[PDB]
Amino acid sequence: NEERLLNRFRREVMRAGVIQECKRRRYFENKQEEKKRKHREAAK
Amino acid sequence: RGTVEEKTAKSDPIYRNRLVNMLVNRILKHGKKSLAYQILYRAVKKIQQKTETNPLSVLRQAIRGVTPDIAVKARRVGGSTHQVPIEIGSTQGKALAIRWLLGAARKRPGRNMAFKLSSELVDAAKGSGDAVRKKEETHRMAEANRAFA
Amino acid sequence: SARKIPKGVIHVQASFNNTIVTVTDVRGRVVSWASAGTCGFRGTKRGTPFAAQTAAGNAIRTVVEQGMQRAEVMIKGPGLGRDAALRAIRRSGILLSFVRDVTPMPHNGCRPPKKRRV
Amino acid sequence: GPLSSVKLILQGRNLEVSDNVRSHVEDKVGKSVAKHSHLVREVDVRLSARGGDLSKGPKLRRCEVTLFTKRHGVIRAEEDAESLYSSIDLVSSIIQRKLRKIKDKVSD
RNA sequence: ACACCAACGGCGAAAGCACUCUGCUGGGCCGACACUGACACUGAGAGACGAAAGCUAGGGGAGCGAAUGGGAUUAGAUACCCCAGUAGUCCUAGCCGUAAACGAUGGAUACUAGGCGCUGUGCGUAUCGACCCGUGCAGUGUUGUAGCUAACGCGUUAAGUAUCCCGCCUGGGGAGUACGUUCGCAAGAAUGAAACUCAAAGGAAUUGACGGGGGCCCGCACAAGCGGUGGAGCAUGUGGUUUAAUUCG
Repeated sequence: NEERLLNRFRREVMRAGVIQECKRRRYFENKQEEKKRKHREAAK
Repeated sequence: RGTVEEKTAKSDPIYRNRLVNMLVNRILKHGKKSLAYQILYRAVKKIQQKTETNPLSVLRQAIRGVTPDIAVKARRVGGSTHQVPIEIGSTQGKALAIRWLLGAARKRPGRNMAFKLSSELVDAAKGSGDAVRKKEETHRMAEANRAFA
Repeated sequence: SARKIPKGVIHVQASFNNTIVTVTDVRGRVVSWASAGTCGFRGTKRGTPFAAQTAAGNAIRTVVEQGMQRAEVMIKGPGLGRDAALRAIRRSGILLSFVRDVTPMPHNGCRPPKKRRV
Repeated sequence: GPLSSVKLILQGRNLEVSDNVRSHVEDKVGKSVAKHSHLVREVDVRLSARGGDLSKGPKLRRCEVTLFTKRHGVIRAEEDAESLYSSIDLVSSIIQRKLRKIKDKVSD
């Protein structure tokens, strides 16, 4: 072992940010366009 | 503002030491530099009378036991006040060391400032008195909150 | 005692405000658990990476009656308690085979509750 | 400020002050900052009057209220109205918003 | 209830519609002349559908969660926070017919630069087979000429140029209220005034100020020190009180 962290590095493949997303309420296209517009532009 | 121009620090008047000159500037109260000079060298001539080592050795060995490595800086994030500890530098620990040493040396009564600074100085040299206890109570508070960062 | 086999799973319930470091065998009988509320301090302090480090250390320091070589860790959930816990287990340095995540990834099951507005 | 409150200090310029004036001051100011729980240090209420039949200019009654509070700064409000009573009620309203600005800004 | 797929994507007249599969069935688009020969457009009144919440009847009820109840913050908290939590949420059969039901843009036809796209099909190139290039159309998007516009902007999907058809508007309150009538199990929906009163009510843009909106940078501004005031005594100044005056500023 060495102090390298590939679980965090691999973790951003399918981020735990789908769990900070799912704590608060099911809300419609205003905040899904805010979160998924900022997310469709974060990957481009 | 950016920074302070680097530093100029001279050594001791009669021993050529940059620490003891720092201590004679810290015992100075309003310009009476010959009197603070007198108090420090009567404390050294007192420390030759108590034990029989170098006063640099008992002084530096004393202030090693006063200097902390970490202290509490009550910082803020988002309006929330964490008591997070941040590792203090070296010469900062010198200034704090002779700070607590000197102010605590201005409490132990009975006799003139040579005996007062001598007594709290050897109490720093033996882990007793009040300056090293002040090191502990400022040291066991930053130890108590390591759950911040 | 226990079955006395030095391989066994470790689960880390890293909550949003807590951590739980439990350790159990292959069948699932727990041999020890120790959380941030277990190791002393409690309140807003628990659930920080120092609580993950101390809770993991006081969790797996008591398996020295076993002395488990082949470790494998199965963490769960979001929070600030993951990376300090893995640095704690790698600090104990026992034969960590693979860490893994077993977090519940729902497929739009239940409605999560109201947004906070604070 | 009858009891327990901030220390009241009046100023009367061009104005002979009466019972109803400073009574209306401590009751309107003091009893509208009576639901406070504030240890404000000092209230300076400076209550001057001017003009109309007194001198040149329209009839004016002008009050300034200043609070030297511990709680995030000092505040002052000057209003100028047709009567003393409308002045002091109006400054009473302004200082209600300024103190709710202070208390409400202490949050989290 | 249906993660990734999910796309500034496809379909529907709108509302809406996404786990997959099957069945019945609507609608769109494209080609050949294969047929009829103006059968077209709009639409008063009318009829249908019509998110969510609501109501009748019966199921069902995990999560979430009005009301409610407790805890907290708070001067106070019927609120934001937290813990329980009922109607409701889902389904069957209905009623209700309103939404920022928004593209804040009724529908239809004809005509008027381009660039960059996407979706569906069609032709030719290229290979002979997936590509790939141009294109013929239809639809969807983004910058944009002309022109229009008070401006912002819109711009072949016009807010352009014209033609047709229907609706609605004529200052702001009063007021989507009053009264009447129809509909509705009720909740209410629709139709819809006036008395009186005001000289404004509004739109777009600009300049400032302000923000418990950002970004950047100084200042003994905070932080780090050092020394004080506030405690005591006195000197002095002011306010108040008193006095014939305690001059006035």
